[PDB]
Amino acid sequence: MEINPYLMFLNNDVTSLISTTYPYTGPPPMSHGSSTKYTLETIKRTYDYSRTSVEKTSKVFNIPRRKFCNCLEDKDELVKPTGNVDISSLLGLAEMMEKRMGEGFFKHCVMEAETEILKMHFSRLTEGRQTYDWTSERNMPAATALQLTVDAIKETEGPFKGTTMLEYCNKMIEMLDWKEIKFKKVKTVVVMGIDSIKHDEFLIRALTINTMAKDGERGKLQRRAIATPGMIVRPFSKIVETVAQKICEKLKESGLPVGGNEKKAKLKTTVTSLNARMNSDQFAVNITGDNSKWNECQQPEAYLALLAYITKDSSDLMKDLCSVAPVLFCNKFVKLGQGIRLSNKRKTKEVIIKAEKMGKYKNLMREEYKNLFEPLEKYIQKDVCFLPGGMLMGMFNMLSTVLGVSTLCYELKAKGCFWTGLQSSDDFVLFAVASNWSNIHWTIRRFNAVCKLIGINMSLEKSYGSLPELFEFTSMFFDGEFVSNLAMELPAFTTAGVNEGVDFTAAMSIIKTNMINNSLSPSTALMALRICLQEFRATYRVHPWDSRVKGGRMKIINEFIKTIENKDGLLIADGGKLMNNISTLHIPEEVLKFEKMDEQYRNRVFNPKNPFAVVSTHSFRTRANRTLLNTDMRAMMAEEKRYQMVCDMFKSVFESADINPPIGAMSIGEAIEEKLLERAKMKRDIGAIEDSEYEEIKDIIRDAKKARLES
Amino acid sequence: MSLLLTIAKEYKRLCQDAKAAQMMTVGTVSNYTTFKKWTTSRKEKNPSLRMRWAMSSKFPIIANKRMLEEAQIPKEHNNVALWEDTEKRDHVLASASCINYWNFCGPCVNNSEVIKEVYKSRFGRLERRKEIMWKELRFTLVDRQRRRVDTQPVEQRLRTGEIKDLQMWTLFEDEAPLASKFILDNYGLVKEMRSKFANKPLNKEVVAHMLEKQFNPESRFLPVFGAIRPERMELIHALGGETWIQEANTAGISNVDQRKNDIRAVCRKVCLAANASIMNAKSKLVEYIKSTSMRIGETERKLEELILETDDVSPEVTLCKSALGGQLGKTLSFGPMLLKKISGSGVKVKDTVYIQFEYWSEQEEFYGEYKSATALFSRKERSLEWITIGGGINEDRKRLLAMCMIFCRDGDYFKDAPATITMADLSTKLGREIPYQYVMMNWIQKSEDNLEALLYSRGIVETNPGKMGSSMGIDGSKRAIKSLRAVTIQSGKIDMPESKEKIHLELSDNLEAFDSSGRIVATILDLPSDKKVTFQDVSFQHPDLAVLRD
Amino acid sequence: RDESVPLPFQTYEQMKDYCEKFKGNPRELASKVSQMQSNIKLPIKHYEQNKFRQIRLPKGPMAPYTHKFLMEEAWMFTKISDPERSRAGEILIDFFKKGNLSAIRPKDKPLQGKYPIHYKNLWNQIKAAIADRTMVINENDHSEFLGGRASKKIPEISLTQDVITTEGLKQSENKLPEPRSFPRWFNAEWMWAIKDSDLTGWVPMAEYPPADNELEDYAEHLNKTMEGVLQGTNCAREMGKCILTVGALMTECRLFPGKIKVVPIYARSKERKSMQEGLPVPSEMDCLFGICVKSKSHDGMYTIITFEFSIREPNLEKHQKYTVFEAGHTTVRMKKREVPLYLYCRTTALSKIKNDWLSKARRCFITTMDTVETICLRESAKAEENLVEKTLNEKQMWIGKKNGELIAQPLREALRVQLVQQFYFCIYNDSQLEGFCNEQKKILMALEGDKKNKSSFGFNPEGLLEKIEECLINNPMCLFMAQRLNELVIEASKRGAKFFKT
Repeated sequence: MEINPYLMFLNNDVTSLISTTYPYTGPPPMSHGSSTKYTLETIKRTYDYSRTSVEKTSKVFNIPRRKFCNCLEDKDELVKPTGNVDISSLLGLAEMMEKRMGEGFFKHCVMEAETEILKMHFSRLTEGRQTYDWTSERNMPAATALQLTVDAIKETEGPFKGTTMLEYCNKMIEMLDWKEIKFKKVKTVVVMGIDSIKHDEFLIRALTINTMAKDGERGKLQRRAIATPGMIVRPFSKIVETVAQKICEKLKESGLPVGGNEKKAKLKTTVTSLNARMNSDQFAVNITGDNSKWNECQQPEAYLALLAYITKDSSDLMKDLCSVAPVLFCNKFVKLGQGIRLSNKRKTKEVIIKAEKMGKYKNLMREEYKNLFEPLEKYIQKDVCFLPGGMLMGMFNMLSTVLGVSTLCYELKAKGCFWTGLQSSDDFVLFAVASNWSNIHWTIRRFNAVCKLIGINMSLEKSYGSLPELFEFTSMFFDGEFVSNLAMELPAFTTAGVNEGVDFTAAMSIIKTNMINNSLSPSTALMALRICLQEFRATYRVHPWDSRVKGGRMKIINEFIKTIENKDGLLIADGGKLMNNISTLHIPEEVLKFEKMDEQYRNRVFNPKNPFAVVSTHSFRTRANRTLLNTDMRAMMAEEKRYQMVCDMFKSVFESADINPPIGAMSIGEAIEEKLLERAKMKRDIGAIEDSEYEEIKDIIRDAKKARLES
Repeated sequence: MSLLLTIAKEYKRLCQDAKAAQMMTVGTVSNYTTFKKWTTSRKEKNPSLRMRWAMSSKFPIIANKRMLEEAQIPKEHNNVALWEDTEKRDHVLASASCINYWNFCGPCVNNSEVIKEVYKSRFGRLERRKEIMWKELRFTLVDRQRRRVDTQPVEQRLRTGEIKDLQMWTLFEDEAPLASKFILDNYGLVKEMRSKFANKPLNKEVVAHMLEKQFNPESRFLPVFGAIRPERMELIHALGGETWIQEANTAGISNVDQRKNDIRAVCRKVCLAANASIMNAKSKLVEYIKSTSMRIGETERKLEELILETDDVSPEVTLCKSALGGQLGKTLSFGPMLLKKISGSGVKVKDTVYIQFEYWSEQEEFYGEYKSATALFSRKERSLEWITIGGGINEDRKRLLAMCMIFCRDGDYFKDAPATITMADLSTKLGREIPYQYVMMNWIQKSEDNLEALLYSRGIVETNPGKMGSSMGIDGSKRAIKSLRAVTIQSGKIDMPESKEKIHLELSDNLEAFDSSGRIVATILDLPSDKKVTFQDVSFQHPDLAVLRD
Repeated sequence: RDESVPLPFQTYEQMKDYCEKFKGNPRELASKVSQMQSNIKLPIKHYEQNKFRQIRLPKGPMAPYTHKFLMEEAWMFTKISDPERSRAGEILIDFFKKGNLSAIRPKDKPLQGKYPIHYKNLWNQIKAAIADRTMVINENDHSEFLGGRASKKIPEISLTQDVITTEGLKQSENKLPEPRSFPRWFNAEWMWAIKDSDLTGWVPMAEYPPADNELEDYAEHLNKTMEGVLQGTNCAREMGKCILTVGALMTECRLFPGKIKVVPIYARSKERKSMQEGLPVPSEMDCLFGICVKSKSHDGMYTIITFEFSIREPNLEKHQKYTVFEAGHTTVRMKKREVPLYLYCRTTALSKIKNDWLSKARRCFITTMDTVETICLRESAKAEENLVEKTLNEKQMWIGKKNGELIAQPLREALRVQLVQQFYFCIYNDSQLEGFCNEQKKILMALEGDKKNKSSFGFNPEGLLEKIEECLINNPMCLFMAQRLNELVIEASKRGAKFFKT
């Protein structure tokens, strides 16, 4: 007989069982080969989508810049994605957005932005995803990359005393005029040194963006790579991002700066709002809208203009600080990647090629490669390709969504002329109302017209629509019911990995939070517990006292057991059975077991004088792998360790340093010296320490002051 | 003794290194906050995998050498290695099992009392669970999707900056700024906390981190089912969800929940004091505020620091805050009702009509909050355009309907003239003419037939099939035999909006706050409660309440 | 900045002026209508494209057995475990070898084999190792066995001359995977995983927590029952062996990197006897499926060499990757006969990521659970009664087709189906599958759109079906689900017609 699982979809409603279509139980895809293919293919897609043959040579690069807004070389395939943005109509959406909600909408949003940023310490710039360090010309975690950037500025021209995002930005713009820059570059000789660079090279290195072959993306055969911009570009990006974030929050139709459990009701509210809005004649219908090549279509050139429109009134001191962020993307350089390999029909010999030397090999590559490559030789540079119009993905999600809401925000007076809904970045939900069924076609049509007018391209293949009851948004499917699915939060359930007490309790509170928001049923969560427990016992190599299992950790438990009376009340880490449940999820295991614990046990386990929601009896540091230390990365890290011992030292002096961010108009050393003197005097005057010893400390202090002064 | 010495010698060593020396001298101390941030502990790419990998080896974990040396044997009982002399950090490596051994056989006594009150937060969240009863049944529940409601509530909850001050003072004295505002005014809690925690030097960082949580109600945006008390919040998951229900819960609550309501009544009277004299409303109310002293269950605290920094924003509380510099926007109060604005805009315009009047002509869509009843309304050009009710109890639905009609202000508003000119018109408060919306409001609050009058003032029609469930009766039923026009009930509740916003502006001379350059948020006098009952409450300075004998 | 500007204006200032002094007239109505005429945007209807050309499927060789282990045909070797002997888990086989295992040896001449002699030698190297220690003492055989290869590299700098003087036949090419056709064996595999095995339970599940009347009684009951059903199944068996063995390797990568090790393919089970008699005990034991060999190479993907016992005759069509031998004869029996033993051999690639996610196979239970549980609540919540127990036994789920007739089973046994389905989702996960589901959802939504007569529409169904086609390459599961969605579309079209049947 023929077993078909899909047959159950016959009688039942799909939305309830949609969690079984997604295969989240298994592992995700992974990158193989060269990421250069996708990159090149995508750049060609950018320029192609940019339907404009207008090309002007740049005054500074001697490279043809294709600036393309308003100017439109239409193609017959109009339905196919476009990237040409009619700035006039854009600002039209901007005005008719503002006049829709207040009259000082932008002025105020900007105000909030200005405030938050002007406050900001540049150290907070280290918070974020990985970004491109241009010193070593590699990708790094933002913190270390910024460390090198600044350290380099210091070794070039003297230490940085800005302490603010503004002065940081001012130094950034100052460096472009610098004819010479110095680096911490590691060169091994059969060691770290000081390399030079020129303005011409540096500029490119600054505008440079790096390619990441995608990992962690769910649901695609082919890899949609992600870009990770340079350190000098990032601040200005954060500025715009925050402006847009402020704008976003205020919009009801925005789905971006608001997420998770909130998004859900945003929808329920606007749903019943529209259902009430209806006339007896008027007919409502929905569409699930997904967009393809969302980023490729949008253009930083258009964003520059829009940003100029918003900053029109706010200030001439921050307007100039808004316009800077786009121009670095209007003039952006894209790193090509790993490269291409050569092989004979021998499987014997292989020849690796850099991105630089592609132009050497020319016709040697297959015809497909050639066809993609030849046009890009115009815009090419030694290691990098230059492209204005394309927007790199992920950087301006905020401002993107802003634009999207600007489309849905409202037009021509027609019978049943209604559309509105939600939008997060690319994804958009569209509700359309029109008097009669035929008109609905025309109204929806007008919407995609206006979207595609400014570069918003609905995916003609992926999107779909129906009566108002059925629609999907970011893995959230609707009906009368409201998307019961746990598919989203599956790998988070497993052991977090910091330490045993913290691991389990966190796991619990997760199960809870999931139970409330995601709306999973209880027996599910009970199983979820028993699972997380089993995998916890495994990940930390522990088992119950009644368990026959013998091991190293268990062997001790064989003498342990007999002593303790209340063997149930034991912690899991020491081999205790499960005491927590669905009802006691909020409660950490330590507490729930505590009362029932044996006195000897409790006192001996939690004692503060030890070799040891967050519970404190076991907390330990995981040793870093012996991988980063062997490479030249350690030769670079020789600076970072010099930061460490200092930080450790000051914390040894000031206890609350980590807790309360140290303040006051003093140098670190000065405060250290005077505080040491105070503690020395304290211990001497009344406490148990000798006088000549106190004088010895005073001597060490002053002797240290000498060496400090000399520097 | 050498503990202080070796630190000094280390400083000598570090400042001798010119590289470190200059970075130690240049700039403020604030640089530490940046310097620390230049160190991630390790790579975080594959968490669960990394840990499973980590514990796999027998001796990986970093551990403390000295204490273990002092208290206990480093060697094993089953002759499996536990300790070495091999290393960069001062911390020497050791196996996982040892930790379990000291837990078993380590010599230690009398730590029990020290523990719990350090985590009175967590431990209490346990204690509460003991005292409750249970029951079980099932239903297609309609929960209330979005309430920004305090969870994990604790007595004497406060803002983040101030709690940071506490954090500093209690943990240590040696390095603490002499912060005035919090310490002078809220001293006593300072005493208690500082006393229990300063004496026995244990877990200096940890305790701080958990006290931060101990007075922080996690006001998340969550789905509830009618039980809106901040105590049932902590453990909602076990209580319900869309198909689950539990029972016997209201009882055990912390002393906070009722204490907040007491403060609401406090603000009521304090506002009646300023109401009494209309020579000035600005310079007097402020006095009644700063003078008054509250007594919490275990602490004396000023009224100012309670008002400014209270979570719950009631119509009274709005007024009370308005005097001070406390920004608490997103709140709209009208009589007993609470409202939120979600759509469009329009200007205040003047229109005289036979019974001067202020009317708004906005195509504005707003949300209606009333006891046991929620709804959605939209007005355009001084008349209700769209309406839908998601209430529970019929009466409260009717109340919603009414109140919102008042705020709406149709032409029928003028048509109903039983009395008013006689009493409602002029308010007997130094000959002050009370605003007109609130006039008809009070007229409806007067009697039972006054509700019936304007309820009938709306268009009434026999509703069509397909509107049987949606239609609203005059009595508040779902029968649909006869029903009101431009209104439909919803089988279930209605979601509440939320905005992370702060707005503040001075108040007018008649307890009116034209905040955000208009908007009439202040609602004058919400409720005319002429009562004077107080418990453990302090007052001062010619309070106009006679409690002072000669 | 002054040359970053989009407009005909070049100086930033002029762009600034046009922005600041902007007031847009209503010409965007006409701009939108002209945009519309140029657009020719597709106003699509569902009744018109209701066919969806059924579903396109690839033509070629029948797809092979992508799973790292064989399930249905795989054979077991029982051993009653000691708590202290078994605890090693690496000694399990050493204690096995004292049994009959040592006897088995294959002939040089193999059925359907791709590299006989290599595998035969290695088998001997395993057997020999086991006697001394579970490691393969090879420096050179290791390198080849990994290869079955390296490619020596050439500097570009010196290469310029060999371009000028072309030698070694210099060129550049990349390759693609060959498409396969819908599998037949898959159905039988599913039907086998669905039915209960004689051994009781495989996946190590922890104890249950203390219970209060209200909620815990329910949760605890539901779990005990569901676990009870799903632990008996063969699907669970395979979950078990996966978890235990991939766990064993995951340890071996830390224990001996750059070394060759012999790891067993085992699963643990206790037998349950409810004859109502006081037996000695329910039988506590662990059984073996075959032997496995680790080879560390390339950080990156490990190379692994699987050897499984089987009692069934190999099928060339599905076991193409597999290399079969004639091993010998093994005894099988029952009472209210020894059948020849075949040894299946292959090589495969394991990413550390795959090692991790496949190790934690228990996760599949959970995604079933929720899916199951929800049905019972949603149902019972209507009647406001405890209908869980009733719903599980009474509610009928459409499971299959037999004799051209649509079949359905109760939710408790059709539970097995979902579980298997989730387990396969775990095993058979390829970027292909990912794309498949993540586009398939659109199909499902259009379907229910037609069910409740919501008069749907899809803008470019040819394009959708093209992406669906595109992600269908050589993935047994992926294709299986494709074909099963065909049959769905069919039977659904038969119930209510907003679809096509060829």
